Amino acid sequence: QRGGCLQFQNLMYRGEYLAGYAGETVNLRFDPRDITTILVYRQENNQEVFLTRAHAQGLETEQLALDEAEAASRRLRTAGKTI
DNA sequence: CCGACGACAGATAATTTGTCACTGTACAGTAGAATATAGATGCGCATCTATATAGATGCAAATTGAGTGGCCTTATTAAATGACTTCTCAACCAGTCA
Repeated sequence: QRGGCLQFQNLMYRGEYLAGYAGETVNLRFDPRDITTILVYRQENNQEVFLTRAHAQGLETEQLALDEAEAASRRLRTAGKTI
């Protein structure tokens, strides 16, 4: 998205050098223990090329695990269904 | 004895439904409006028509005044009245008488 943003687990990620690829599709890889930095790849002829690191925005400093981001999302969905 | 088909039971992905996360896209002053036409209706102005004449003229009775034409006893006498005409109208000398 414009400015080099990606959306993963309802968080917004800003790529370090990603803004030249706005409107392009990319693929991405993450360690479930810490999703605060995500690794973005261009898909190509039978091969993925590493493009940038990307960082989570608007979250707390403490490192965010994948299950914790699901937890925040399902708690928020439960409030929406309640209200 | 060997092979094929049906009953009953058991396990399984396709189908449908639900939930969840990421996303393309509209919100951005804006199509009711412009421009022909036919077709019917109404007001105005002209262009006839048909009726209505009173004045003038011709004519034909109806007197109306003004003409014209046709038909008629007469002679004597007398009186009366009214007229006309004619004629006439000297002057002194000579012879008686109381």
